[PDB]
Amino acid sequence: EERSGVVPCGTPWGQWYQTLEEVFIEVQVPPGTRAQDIQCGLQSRHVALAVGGREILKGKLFDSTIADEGTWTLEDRKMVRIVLTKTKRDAANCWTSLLESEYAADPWVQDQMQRKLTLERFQKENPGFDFS
Amino acid sequence: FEERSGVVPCGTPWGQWYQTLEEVFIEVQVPPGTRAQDIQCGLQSRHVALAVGGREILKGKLFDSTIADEGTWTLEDRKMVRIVLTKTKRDAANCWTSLLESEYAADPWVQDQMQRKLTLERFQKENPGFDFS
Repeated sequence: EERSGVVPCGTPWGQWYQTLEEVFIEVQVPPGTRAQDIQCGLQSRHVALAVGGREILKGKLFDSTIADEGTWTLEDRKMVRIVLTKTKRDAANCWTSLLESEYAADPWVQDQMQRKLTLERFQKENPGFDFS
Repeated sequence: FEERSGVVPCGTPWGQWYQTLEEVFIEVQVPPGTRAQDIQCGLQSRHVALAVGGREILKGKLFDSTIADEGTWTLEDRKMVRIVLTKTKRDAANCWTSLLESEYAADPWVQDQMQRKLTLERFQKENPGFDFS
């Protein structure tokens, strides 16, 4: 719910995203991973994570962080993922809520979702252009 | 989640949903001991229903119509390590363009989405009296 409108960057092991104040790194691990199987060092400008001895992520951070405040936690995140195919699939078929009268996006999240769909359509209609 | 770049979620009490031009995605957190056998899920053109271990989690009329025979549900193990870092510099102008100095960069559009959310977060913080819904 604090989740609404957060923009992730996908990576091979998960994703990261940010807020004005923090940077979030979500790393998928095997389902039998235990807290005891994690080695994670968080320094002002560097991070390192190894799971069951296998290095997953290690390097120099894009910018500096306050080392003492860094946290890591192992979370159980089992989920049912449902994927539906829209009958109508134009950028103007941007759903503003999941159900008719529930799970509405606030106006800003609606704007973000519309923008992404406009961009998807633009990229589809202009396959020749490079967007990176 | 590399197709996940720039997908914009709406959080809910049980998880989140999001969309693309063609599909709608519903991610529902379930207890870690949940098994496929514990799931009852009906996906109709304009209605959905999900119950886990006999407990109804989601049920209602969809915002718009979907192609019923193409709807899918899958149970996924999603254990994760979540790391939270505190930026030394916390202005909307300290929008990170990659996670590491030379790796995990956002493409230009995702960078723009990220910057827009930070500008907005900042706008909301500097104007607490305005209602943003």
